[PDB]
Amino acid sequence: HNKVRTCWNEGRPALAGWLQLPGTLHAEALARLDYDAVVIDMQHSPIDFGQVAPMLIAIELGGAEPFVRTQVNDPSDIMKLLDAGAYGIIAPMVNTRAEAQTLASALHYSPRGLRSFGPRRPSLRYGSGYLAQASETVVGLAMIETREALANIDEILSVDGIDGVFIGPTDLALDLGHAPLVDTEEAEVVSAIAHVRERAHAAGKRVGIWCGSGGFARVKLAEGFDFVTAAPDLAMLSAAARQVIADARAL
Amino acid sequence: HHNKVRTCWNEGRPALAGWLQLPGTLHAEALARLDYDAVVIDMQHSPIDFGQVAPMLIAIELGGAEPFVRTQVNDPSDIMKLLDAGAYGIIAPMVNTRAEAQTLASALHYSPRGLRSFGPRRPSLRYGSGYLAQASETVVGLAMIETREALANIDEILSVDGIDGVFIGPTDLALDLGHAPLVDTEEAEVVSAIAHVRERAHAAGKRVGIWCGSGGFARVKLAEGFDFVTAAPDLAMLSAAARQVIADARAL
Amino acid sequence: HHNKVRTCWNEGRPALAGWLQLPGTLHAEALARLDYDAVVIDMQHSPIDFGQVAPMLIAIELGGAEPFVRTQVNDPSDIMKLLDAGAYGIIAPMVNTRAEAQTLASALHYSPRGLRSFGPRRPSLRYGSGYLAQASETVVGLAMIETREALANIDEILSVDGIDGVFIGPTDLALDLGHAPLVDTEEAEVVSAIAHVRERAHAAGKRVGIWCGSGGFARVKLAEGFDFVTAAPDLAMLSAAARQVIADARAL
Amino acid sequence: HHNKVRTCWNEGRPALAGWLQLPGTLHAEALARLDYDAVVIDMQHSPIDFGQVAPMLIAIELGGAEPFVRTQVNDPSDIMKLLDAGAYGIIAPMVNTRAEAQTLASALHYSPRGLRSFGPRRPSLRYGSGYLAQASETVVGLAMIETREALANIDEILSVDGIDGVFIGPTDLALDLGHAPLVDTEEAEVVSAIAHVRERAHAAGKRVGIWCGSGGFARVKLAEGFDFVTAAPDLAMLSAAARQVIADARAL
Amino acid sequence: HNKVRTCWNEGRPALAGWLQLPGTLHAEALARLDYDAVVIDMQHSPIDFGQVAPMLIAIELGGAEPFVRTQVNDPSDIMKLLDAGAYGIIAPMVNTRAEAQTLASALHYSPRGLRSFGPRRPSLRYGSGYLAQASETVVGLAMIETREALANIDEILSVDGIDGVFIGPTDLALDLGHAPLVDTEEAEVVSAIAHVRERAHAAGKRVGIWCGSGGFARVKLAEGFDFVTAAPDLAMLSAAARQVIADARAL
Amino acid sequence: HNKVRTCWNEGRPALAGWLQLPGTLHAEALARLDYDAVVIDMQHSPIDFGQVAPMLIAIELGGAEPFVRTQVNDPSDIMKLLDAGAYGIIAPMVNTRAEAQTLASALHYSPRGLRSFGPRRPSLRYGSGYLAQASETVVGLAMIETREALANIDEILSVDGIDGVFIGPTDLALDLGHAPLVDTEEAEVVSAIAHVRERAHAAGKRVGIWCGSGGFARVKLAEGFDFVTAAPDLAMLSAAARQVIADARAL
Ligand SMILES: [K+]
Ligand SMILES: [K+]
Ligand SMILES: [K+]
Ligand SMILES: [K+]
Ligand SMILES: [K+]
Ligand SMILES: [K+]
Ligand SMILES: [Mg+2]
Ligand SMILES: [Mg+2]
Ligand SMILES: [Mg+2]
Ligand SMILES: [Mg+2]
Ligand SMILES: [Mg+2]
Ligand SMILES: [Mg+2]
Repeated sequence: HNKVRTCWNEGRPALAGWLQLPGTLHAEALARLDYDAVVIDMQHSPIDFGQVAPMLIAIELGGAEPFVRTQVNDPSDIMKLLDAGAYGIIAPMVNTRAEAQTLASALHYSPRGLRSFGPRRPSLRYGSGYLAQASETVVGLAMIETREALANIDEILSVDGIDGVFIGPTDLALDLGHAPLVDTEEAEVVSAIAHVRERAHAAGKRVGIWCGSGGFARVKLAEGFDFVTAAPDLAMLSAAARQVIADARAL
Repeated sequence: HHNKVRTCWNEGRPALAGWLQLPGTLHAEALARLDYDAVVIDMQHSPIDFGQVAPMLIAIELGGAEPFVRTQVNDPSDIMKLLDAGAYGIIAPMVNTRAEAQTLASALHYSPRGLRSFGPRRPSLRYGSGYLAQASETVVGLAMIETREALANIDEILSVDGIDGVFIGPTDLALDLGHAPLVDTEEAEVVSAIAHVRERAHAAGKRVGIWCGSGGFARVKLAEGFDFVTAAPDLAMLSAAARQVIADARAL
Repeated sequence: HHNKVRTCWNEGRPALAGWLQLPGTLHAEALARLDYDAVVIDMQHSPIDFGQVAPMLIAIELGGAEPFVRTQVNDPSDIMKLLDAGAYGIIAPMVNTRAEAQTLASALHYSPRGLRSFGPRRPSLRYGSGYLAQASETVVGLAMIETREALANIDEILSVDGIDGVFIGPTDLALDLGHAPLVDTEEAEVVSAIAHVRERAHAAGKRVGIWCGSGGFARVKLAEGFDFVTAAPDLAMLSAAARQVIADARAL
Repeated sequence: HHNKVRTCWNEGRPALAGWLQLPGTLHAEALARLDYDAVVIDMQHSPIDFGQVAPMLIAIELGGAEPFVRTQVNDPSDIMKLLDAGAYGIIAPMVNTRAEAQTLASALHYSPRGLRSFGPRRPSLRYGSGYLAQASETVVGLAMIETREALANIDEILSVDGIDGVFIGPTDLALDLGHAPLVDTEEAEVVSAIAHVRERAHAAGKRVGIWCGSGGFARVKLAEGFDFVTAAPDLAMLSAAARQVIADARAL
Repeated sequence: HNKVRTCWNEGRPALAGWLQLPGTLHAEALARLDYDAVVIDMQHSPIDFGQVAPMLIAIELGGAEPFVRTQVNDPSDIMKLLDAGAYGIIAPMVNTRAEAQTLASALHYSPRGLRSFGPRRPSLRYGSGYLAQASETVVGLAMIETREALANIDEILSVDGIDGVFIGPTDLALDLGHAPLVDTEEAEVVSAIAHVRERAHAAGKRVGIWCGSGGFARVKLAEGFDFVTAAPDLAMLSAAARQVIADARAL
Repeated sequence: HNKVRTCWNEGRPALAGWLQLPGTLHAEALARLDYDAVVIDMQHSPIDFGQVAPMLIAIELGGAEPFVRTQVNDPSDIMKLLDAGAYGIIAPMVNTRAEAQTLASALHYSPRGLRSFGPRRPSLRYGSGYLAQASETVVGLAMIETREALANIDEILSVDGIDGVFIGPTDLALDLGHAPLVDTEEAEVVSAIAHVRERAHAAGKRVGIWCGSGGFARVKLAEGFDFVTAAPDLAMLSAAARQVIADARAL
């Protein structure tokens, strides 16, 4: 019933949207497109809890799995989102095994984790048998965005209770001393990205990546990424508007 | 210290404006910073209420376009509250008669020209001490022409001194004339009606605006001499962009 | 891809609906998931404004009931904005005359049947490409009967083709007829008036709905042949539940 | 269990009220705790919408002043929704004729005295079981006098039984009479008009209120026998205070 | 003037409501019933700071003491709630003495704690003499919800500056390997609950518990609990609606 | 382009407003007065992220630099505010060198700090060359509010990446065992304030202070403070209303 986990169990990757603009209308509209999930970015956006909550509902209604890229790897924040019906969590700046364990701790009820019990919205979706299936209903990915996370990749990938990792390639490029360019060709960054993917797959884990274009996303899917996001709502909208203006003004 | 759309017109040039149906300030500012002279916030065919429009007006102004609003109804008190919150252009629906156009005009001007109530919370901050002496010029007012009746009454509507002109809604006009509600309709009867409105507006010395769903249609409308052209709704542009990103991502 | 209330009616069955005066999405979804065919959001006798109703409509739809709204006033532009936000049933207050019923009908249907403005942001997402061809059937419209005058004019109100029928508000009817504003009033004159409205509605081939404050009163109204029965307000049910929990907790 | 303004009047004393154009509950409560009998929330010349006014009413009540609202328009349904949200005084704009005053009165009283719709969500909590039997007395209603026409029609407006009296807006009156829209205007023709309204109100046994922009002007209006005096807007007081703090901070 | 502390000082327990639904109208309505306090749940609900703030006002107006069960035992979050007029704090997942000390630190101004000074709403309620009485105006309870908290109960109860503990019995049952059933009869959970109560009372501290029914709440009051909550708004409303539907449909 | 840094570079202090009331209208109105910056207080106020976000826009439009005094010295909170267009950060309760380093870490992109990249609003203000100038576009001040911070002042002032310190004199007075009086004359508090200023200036750093009146602010400017705030909106408004009432009532 988690649409991303269904993709994976059926041998296919998932393609997901990425929202930095608050509100329910575009969230539902994009969810109804051929995205398997839609990620709401609570880090690099003005989207707070009050605004994310109805967006989760709208995405679920539209027929994509609602995901959140959180502001921080904080257990209580993550738990509140889970209980509000976030069914995927992408936690930024997971740099060590212990930080990955902190992420895992939030995603599972005791004995596997320490998630606090009060599943307001998942109990409506899944019913009274939710507890037994709860861990499978949520996808959890630790972000790999720093030199330190790269160095600790195998120790992060060893953590039970996380599905895998999600590469933040602009932050990773910046931490490597390069420009935080979307969809970069910088050879060292491209190499590090491929390394993380290879390590994740060798560990039997999933790997995702953030993309700024459909063409780059196609390549990432071909390279074997399990979870590919493309492209941020604001960037797509701004580019579309610039083109409309150029067309109208005959430029 | 000038309405950017009126400045376009004073230079003999049209204005090009954006069109928002998505609430929020971030895309509003981002689009205002583009080569749009104005950005219209649609409070009719959207979920944008007053609470959400208010910060959007601020964001558009900061971004450097003139904040406009297409209201849900031609109601004087709603329009006045928007003016005092820093809407500097008003596009009012269902202006089908001279009297309805007079009702629009009444809201846009202080006495004796109109009956606008006094308390210009935000325009006084933008324009400072010089505001009241130029208040009417700081606002653009356009009556929507979107029905058979408005088309029949176009000359009487255009005779109303206190409106800058009219704003055509082609899809609703098409639907009210018995045709499909197409985006950027080119239904022959609708095309003729639109051409008639443009001709009558310029005969009357008034401005004529038109809603567009694409850059290409906007280009034609600008070439046809329209004074105010909107293109294209944020939601439509975003949905089409996402559909294309998906198609490219999933391509062989 | 169907209005759940109209489906009930097409099967010769009544619809039972919830009634919300508390803003927020969580109880809206929870109650929609119960054996309610619709959930009405009361925008009149509540603090629920447009900003708060919008996400509630989404939550009710997700929960699997038809989202309805009892508006604060029979105003076409307010009603249209709700339709485009995904309200699929409208209950409009103070429909006291045929002309007021025509005003309600005008908002619910695209031309030529009505004058509904085009921009179906959310219904187009729910219904997809097939929307416009079935748009009128996707919405239920009920005129409230809550005054002496509406009672006198019931046949003229029911003659309006573009409304599904009427919705009785017994407490306001009682108050306007000179009686106490009781929840689930059984004041003899009010009982007779309500029976008259039901008979006239069915004589006219129209639907008749009624607001209820309890499950027991709703059961009787269903047995009397009402087509749409609401029971009972979230706030009233919650307050009564809490009072009983307290009494049980503090008992000897 | 009493309207604090009506209690002032029953003691033969005027009421002094605050005036808020800034949304939010914290200053609303803080100002209500001062020696104001009421605090008026301005929903016209402010960005305060229903969503934001609702918690402010609660905060003012907690602070110990009577919550009042100056509405954006004299619309019965808007007024009723505010009453049911715990507005206990209504100041309605643009009451220019007897019929408009009757429209205000209609919203403030249950049948048979008016047509107020029944569902007193918050007044029932404040007043308890005794509410309905005293409902009309719990609310104060004032028709705004802010135009030449209202001035001409003052006696007919004051003849309407279901309003407590009138509320003068001097700046708008000045502007509509052809003068500058000054805060606390003392333009001779305006001064005479205001004196006339006060005299006619007391001749009719009605209450007369007036908006003030300063404590000094309010003091004079109280001395002239006004029954309800507001002073001064939160925004204006705050901006002037900040300007003076800056001047003191930057002084030699 | 804190209505719960008045109950206690007068030899009686307090009975409190429990809100998971945001908004002011039911909050005031329930506060006007015979509840001494109303707890707003910011953990297992969609209630964020923006929505809790007016609810505190509404509860105070209705004549109950406004309490908050916070999302997390975080000092700065708690301080902001205190300054917004939360007059009771129930902090989840207090598992160690040090965590209880962190809770206490937020509830008292220096020298007793480190609460930052800027009491926007308490200064309106209490006036300029607020500082001298501030500690008494707030009730603070550490939640006992885990095996670890049970094990550390005496060390938690030793912390000056907290009034006592509040049992979270569904989380406690789950952490003990049982079902997170409301008002459970499971013998080990029932025993652990009684143990915490006994230890708290022996330490001269207060003990509260969360309940899902009036009948269970009656028993808890009889057993000597000082602070008893019953029952969550959403659960009461859902149950009421199900009964109305069954009655209407003749089922 | 940061108006405060321009003041400093031009040899003048900055005078700033201080908002505890949410909303955009007074924020813009005060920004248009002769304030160089306006600080939004997210600690001792009901202002959450959802309400601060439009206020930043309004202050920038009005022509003052938007600053925020955060609820807590938390890196991810600070980063989200920076990306929403907060161009000054005042972080409360910075008591140790390590806490000051945590503040600095949030204010600078790698390699100087660890700020995560996604500058939604600064990229609109500054354009694609933002990264190279990003550190200069933001002013960062650590608050000195406790005996511990006083004791550690030189170690705090040694931290690269913070501009200096901001004295919270009411909390400081309280932590010293005195009354939390605004603009206090208490000799020990006055001495400690002067000490912090002197140490900051000797270290080549900036020093700010919170004031409750224009007269005290004038003295602070004369004493050499680089960043002086005066006075809180709510306090100014309440005092103004009391005076209007006294005038009206002839008292
Ligand atoms: K989909
Ligand atoms: K522009
Ligand atoms: K259902
Ligand atoms: K008072
Ligand atoms: K009570
Ligand atoms: K300035
Ligand atoms: Mg990143
Ligand atoms: Mg006026
Ligand atoms: Mg239209
Ligand atoms: Mg009614
Ligand atoms: Mg728990
Ligand atoms: Mg401090």
